[PDB]
Amino acid sequence: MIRAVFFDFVGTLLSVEGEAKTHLKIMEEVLGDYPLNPKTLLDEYEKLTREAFSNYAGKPYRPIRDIEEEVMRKLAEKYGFKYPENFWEIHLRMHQRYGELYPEVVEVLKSLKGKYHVGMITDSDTEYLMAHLDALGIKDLFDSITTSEEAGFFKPHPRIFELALKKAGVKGEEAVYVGDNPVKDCGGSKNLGMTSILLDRKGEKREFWDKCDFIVSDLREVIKIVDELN
Repeated sequence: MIRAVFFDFVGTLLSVEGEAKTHLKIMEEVLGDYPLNPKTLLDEYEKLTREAFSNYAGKPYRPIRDIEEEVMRKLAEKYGFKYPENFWEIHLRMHQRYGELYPEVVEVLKSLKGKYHVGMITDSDTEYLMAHLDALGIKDLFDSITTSEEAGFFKPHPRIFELALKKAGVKGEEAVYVGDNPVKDCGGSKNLGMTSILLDRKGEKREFWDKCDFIVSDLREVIKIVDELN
């Protein structure tokens, strides 16, 4: 029987369309009147941070702040604008103000609360994450929140999942993990015996659906799956 349901954060609860908008605001703030197209800078930032995170998958933890600052310093040098020294402060500020959760998130977390342990498992810098979840108003909807900084490794390393399972007092087989990346999320959670649910809102990752136990396009499908398993 499933006694716990765990969720990834960015791309699973936090809207992808919303972070794009948030990220565009950060770029515009960074640039000011500098004659570089902010959308061009955004596109470059996304790509370079995506590639950087990629190298760290499954490896010991390194502050995400450090990895993103590295990229931004490289881009300022590349385009000739000055790297803002308070970049990370800017980064947090924009996230708190323009972040948007997918429409059904609160409904789903609230419905599972009480029946199941509701947790979050995410590759994140802990302090920043807490400030971010607070601004979004959901920090308190979780029974546990586990980060790569706590575990000391990035998904799909098993230690991050093990720590989340231990905080909740459940074995892997009694837990579900909901994420949006088939290999890091479904692949990583499966190593602990957990049941994986892939969130693919636009059906864009069919090539990898076979890596996951279940695929959903809306988070409200999660409680139906849990009842069905129980």
